Amino acid sequence: ELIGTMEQIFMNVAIFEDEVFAGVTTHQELFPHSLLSVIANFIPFSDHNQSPRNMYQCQMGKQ
Amino acid sequence: GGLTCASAPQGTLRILEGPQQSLSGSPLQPIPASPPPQIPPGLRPRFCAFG
Repeated sequence: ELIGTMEQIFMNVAIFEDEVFAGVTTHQELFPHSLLSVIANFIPFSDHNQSPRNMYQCQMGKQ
Repeated sequence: GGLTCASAPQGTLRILEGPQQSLSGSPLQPIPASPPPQIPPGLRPRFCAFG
């Protein structure tokens, strides 16, 4: 399915499987890194760096 | 010979067309979960010391 910004507030969307439940979890996300941008998906292991550093990497990959 | 108001209706029927729910199967993903990165079998050292 395709959901919108206002339609997403009234529905449960698991990220990983085994997070899906029976009554809860109406939907599920395609990939776990769907939340991140195209450039933020080019940073390696962004999960183990602090966040203000992934914001500087995004701005430094464009210079 | 004209039209006059008749007795008030005693009830109302509202019709709509509706289909039903299937069983909950919840088939989340073709190849599901985040499959883990892993070791290539055997591998072997690709480097040796001198001497």
